[PDB]
Amino acid sequence: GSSGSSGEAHRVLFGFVPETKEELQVMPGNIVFVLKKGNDNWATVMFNGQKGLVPCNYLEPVSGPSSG
Repeated sequence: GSSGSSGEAHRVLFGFVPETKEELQVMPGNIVFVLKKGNDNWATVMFNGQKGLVPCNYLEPVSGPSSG
């Protein structure tokens, strides 16, 4: 258990390959906490205390049991 862990968990889906200094290089099927969502096809996430941009189109919402 480490610091952070704040945001909406989303499961990355195969498709785009975010390989750059800005975009956080994540793995397929990993959990990432989404901080915000812009209108430029680039959403901000967090992983191991690292921020990076990623495609929102290639992501899925991983909510929990507590809803509604």
